[PDB]
Amino acid sequence: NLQTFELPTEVTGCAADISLGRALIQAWQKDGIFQIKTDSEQDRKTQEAMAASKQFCKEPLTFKSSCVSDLTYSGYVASGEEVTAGKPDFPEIFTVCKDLSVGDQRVKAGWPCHGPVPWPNNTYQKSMKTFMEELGLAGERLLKLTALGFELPINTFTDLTRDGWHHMRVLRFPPQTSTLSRGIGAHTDYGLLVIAAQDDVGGLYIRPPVEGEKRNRNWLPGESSAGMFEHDEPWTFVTPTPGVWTVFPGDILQFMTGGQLLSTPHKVKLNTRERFACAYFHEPNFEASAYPLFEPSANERIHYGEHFTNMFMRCYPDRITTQRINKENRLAHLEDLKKYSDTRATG
Ligand SMILES: NC(=[NH2+])NCCC[C@H](N)C(N)=O
Ligand SMILES: O=C(O)CCC(=O)C(=O)O
Ligand SMILES: [Mn+2]
Repeated sequence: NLQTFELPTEVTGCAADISLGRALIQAWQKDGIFQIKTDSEQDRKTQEAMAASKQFCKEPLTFKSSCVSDLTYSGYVASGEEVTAGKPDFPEIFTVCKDLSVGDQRVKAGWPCHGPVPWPNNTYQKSMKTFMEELGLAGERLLKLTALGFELPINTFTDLTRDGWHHMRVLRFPPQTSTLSRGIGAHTDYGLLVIAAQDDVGGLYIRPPVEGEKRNRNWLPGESSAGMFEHDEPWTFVTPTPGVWTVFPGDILQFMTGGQLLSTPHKVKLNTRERFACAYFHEPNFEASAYPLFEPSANERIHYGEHFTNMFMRCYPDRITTQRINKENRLAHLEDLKKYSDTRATG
């Protein structure tokens, strides 16, 4: 039975906010996840996104597959195209990353992963942008509350999310048609928070913290979390519930908190009906470096954009986006922009 919280519209640092932050942390530490109650506008925007997704997925595969970019990972992923732990995943996906035209300086400079979303049409665009604006407001509330719960300055995490690399996976899982029930293999997501919505069908499972269990640090190339614990209990079924979004930590929160929070492992099983879901990632700025909050003498850092880029390359080894990164050596520029950027987001 997951906890459900209603968040205040604004987080100011009053005693109630600090208390709520404590409760959110405790719920993550016990269950790995909690629910936040949605209001009528949050719910309306969620349902309109789900409807736009259903309409897009009915389009011919050739059209859907045309919604791709060799500059950004935004756009369509066919069923069986994404790889997790060396195995194909089943959903068809539309990924929405920061929507930057070729007029944006970062795109002109060839920064990896920067470019325009290949929207299927302008009504889908509007529905997703409106939904993501609402999701971002919730992400910011959550980050202020989390800082307060850890007795940190209220802006500790939001100082890293200005022009944050927020993105979303808009998913349709097919019904199970073969002996394979795997929708998406076990994995952790990459940023600060994951805020997710699902329809009535059901299929998401999450792994709570387990006392004494070692957790891989998925930001390290020798400790990928993909596939870990796939067939070992415990896995908590996330029961579809009207009027909520779920929230769990990603890799950056695990790193920054030194494991006081864990990036929640999760997986999806195919059901007897198709299943629509949306997973939103509230992320640092592409140029931000995460740091350990509770060990100021520690030298380890995560350059967020580098983590994102490495992850998407491992998800999509053969996508035109990955090919162009390799061809133009755009990972090198990612090392360069660490020291010669002009965006003023850092330094
Ligand atoms: N958040 C994503 N882009 N994908 C989530 C699934 C796991 C991913 N294929 C992996 N190997 O980490
Ligand atoms: O299908 C879901 O409910 C979550 C999917 C997910 O974890 C992802 O797309 O990263
Ligand atoms: Mn995920």
